[PDB]
Amino acid sequence: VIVTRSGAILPKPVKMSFGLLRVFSIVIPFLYVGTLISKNFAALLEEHDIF
Amino acid sequence: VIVTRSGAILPKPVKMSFGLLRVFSIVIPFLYVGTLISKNFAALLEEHDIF
Amino acid sequence: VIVTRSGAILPKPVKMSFGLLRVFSIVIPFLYVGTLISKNFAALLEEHDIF
Amino acid sequence: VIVTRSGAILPKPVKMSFGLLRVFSIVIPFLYVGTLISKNFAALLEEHDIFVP
Amino acid sequence: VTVVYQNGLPVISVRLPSRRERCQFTLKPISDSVGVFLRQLQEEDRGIDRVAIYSPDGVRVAASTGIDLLLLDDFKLVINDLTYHVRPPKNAATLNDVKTLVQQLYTTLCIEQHQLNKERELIERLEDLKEQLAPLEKVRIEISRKAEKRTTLVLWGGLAYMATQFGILARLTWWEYSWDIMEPVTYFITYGSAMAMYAYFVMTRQEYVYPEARDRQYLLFFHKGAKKSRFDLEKYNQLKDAIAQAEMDLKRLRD
Amino acid sequence: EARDRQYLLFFHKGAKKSRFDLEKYNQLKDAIAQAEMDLKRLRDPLQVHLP
Amino acid sequence: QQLYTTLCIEQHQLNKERELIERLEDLKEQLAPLEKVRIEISRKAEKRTTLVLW
Amino acid sequence: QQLYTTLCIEQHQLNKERELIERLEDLKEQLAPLEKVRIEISRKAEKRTTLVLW
Amino acid sequence: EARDRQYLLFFHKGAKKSRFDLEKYNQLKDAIAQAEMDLKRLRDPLQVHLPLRQ
Amino acid sequence: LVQQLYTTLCIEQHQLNKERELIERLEDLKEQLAPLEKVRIEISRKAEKRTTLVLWGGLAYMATQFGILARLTWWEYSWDIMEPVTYFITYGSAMAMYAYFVMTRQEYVYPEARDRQYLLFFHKGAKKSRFDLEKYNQLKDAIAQAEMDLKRLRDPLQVH
Repeated sequence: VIVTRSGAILPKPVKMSFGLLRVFSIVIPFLYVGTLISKNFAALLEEHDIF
Repeated sequence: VIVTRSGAILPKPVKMSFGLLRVFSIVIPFLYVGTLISKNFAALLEEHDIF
Repeated sequence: VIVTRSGAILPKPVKMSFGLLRVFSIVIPFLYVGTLISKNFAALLEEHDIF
Repeated sequence: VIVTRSGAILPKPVKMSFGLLRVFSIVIPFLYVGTLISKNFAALLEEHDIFVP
Repeated sequence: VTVVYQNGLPVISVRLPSRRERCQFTLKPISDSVGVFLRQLQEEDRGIDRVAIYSPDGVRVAASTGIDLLLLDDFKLVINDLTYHVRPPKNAATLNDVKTLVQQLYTTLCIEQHQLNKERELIERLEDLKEQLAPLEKVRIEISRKAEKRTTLVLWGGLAYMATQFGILARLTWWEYSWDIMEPVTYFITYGSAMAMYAYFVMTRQEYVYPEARDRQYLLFFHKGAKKSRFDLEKYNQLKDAIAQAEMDLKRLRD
Repeated sequence: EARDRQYLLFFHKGAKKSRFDLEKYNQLKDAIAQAEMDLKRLRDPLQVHLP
Repeated sequence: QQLYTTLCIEQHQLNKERELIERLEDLKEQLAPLEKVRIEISRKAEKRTTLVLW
Repeated sequence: QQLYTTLCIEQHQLNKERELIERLEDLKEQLAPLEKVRIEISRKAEKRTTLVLW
Repeated sequence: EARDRQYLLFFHKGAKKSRFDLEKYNQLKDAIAQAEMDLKRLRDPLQVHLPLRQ
Repeated sequence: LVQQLYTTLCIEQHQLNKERELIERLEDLKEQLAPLEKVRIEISRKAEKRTTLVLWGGLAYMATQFGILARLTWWEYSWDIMEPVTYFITYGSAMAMYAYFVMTRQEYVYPEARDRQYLLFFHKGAKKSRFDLEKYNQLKDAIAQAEMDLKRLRDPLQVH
């Protein structure tokens, strides 16, 4: 769908500002909190459990 | 897709009545029988079969 | 999408006549080919050359 | 959507100049870099201490 | 020489005397005329002696006739000596056209009142069908529900399956068996679906997508459900066309 | 799609909250794109309605 | 032709059209209040759906 | 009005018809230079974007 | 789809770099089709003498 | 006057004659179509057999590739021997299922693939029979449009 029916060229697609950065600000600081709440969980499960 | 071509706003999309429970109370009791069907099966195999 | 925009109910869509038994009769034999060609290839593989 | 609504037949679709024997010779070179930059990189962790096997 | 108005504009590549220059001549259909066209011609070379255009009868065409009117027919373009017979590729008011006009008048006298009759007739034909349809619609409501339930209790019966599998592969992976002797047979499952899912597409030519594959089973559950109960379907929807066909017209008659 | 079916559910909820009648705006917006279309249909540069 | 100008039709046609404009300009007025409160929500209720999206 | 609308239209059409058929032509002609400098941008951006697709 | 959105970016970044106008090109290309479609409307009252659709 | 003008000019006779001409011209368009119709509607059948085969032929592959990796995995090798292949085959598919998008330029989806195939088995599969598709599509446009005028004419609201 490059060009509309009239043959006109569609407008510039709207990229998001700081795209790669606006997303790293939430995946990166959450990979780590997704990291620790596992480690802190293993040491919460280290006790009487199934290993 | 969210607004009609005339510019109007689409109607309130439907949510079934407490359907979250309707599915939640239909996965578990059949998640639980999947256990049971296997257990009795996991015993039938020692009557005439593997491991 | 069960109804036309007019209100007519769509015609009874086509169920391929015994197509259920068509696939049921092609997924079996070509599988048995894949069956017999599985063993009898690696056999003719490990004998003449490497495992 | 083989035919248009009028009843005519849609035109012939356009393949790209024997593309099969063109793509098939762009994957393999960039596939051979795979079996190259893998072996090379694996041995590159031997001389260092990050990964022993 | 040549003539091509297929790209939207006539182009006339012509061979000039004492020249291999088969030079192109693009030119608008109406906004240009043989005058400035020939001006455009005689300026770029010296084929000047006869910058002329003879109608097939040798009649020299006007110096300002319409380009389109020229190429509307054969003629004999000519240069200082030689001619290029061109066969180009393919409005007066008449008594026949005037009758149409008298009609458009007459219909403009009648349509004033004729609509008020059609409207006060359409409503009734609409109204007559509405009552003609009400009993049909009543049963249609129920059989659809008899199909609605029959299918909306397949979706759960489709879901609870996905539980009783995820419930039968827990016990066979953690409680009883390994995960090294299970991982295979739980891969063929994923490859059983991703092939049976496909084989369904061969069976109906309707790609397996949850919305569609629900309805394509809803209809089957309706017709089979309706065809059994002897409730007509053709005549019902037949009315549903007219009761909409008769509707759109009255909507179209808000003038 | 699934974003939108959520989006509207945020809308009609919030529309109820800020209390402003949605159907009115919905209704009113219809006539605009209809009355206007009627005008664009009246200034039709092929018919003769406005000299 | 006489009937067309004996009673200034094109004066009435242009009136009819002008009556249409004001009606459009009557609704487009009533929209301006409802627009803001909807531009507000359709921002707020959108500011949530971009959060949950994240 | 609707009556006179008939007498004037059939002439008004042809007048309008043989008018559009040139301003269309006028535009389409005015386009011919402007599209080439465009049709290269495509065959440039296309080549630049049929690269990444590989 | 994702190809075309990428194409568009390469296009505008290619055009805006080449300084070639686009805001007129499409507007031109609009004026053609809009005018062109009207020719298709006049086909009914002229060649067929059937009332004009709108 | 116009009413006197109406009757005195046999207008209704002309009005009928107007439509009567059109409906006749439609029949002509129908007549030119009937000969070249059957050759296409056959070529469709032939180009349909060849494309309802690929569908089946496509399935047989996805039913023997499972048949191969069945015996290899379970009782000719170990699952831990076959597995690092049967991930590649998966990724092998999701590579071709992208290669197809590079060649064709439309996303590989079973219907649209079957469409483009039956289409391609037609054009190639028709030129060999040489039935001049260019006549068909062009003519089918007119007969559609030409007919659509008759409806536009016989409209029950417009007095004709």
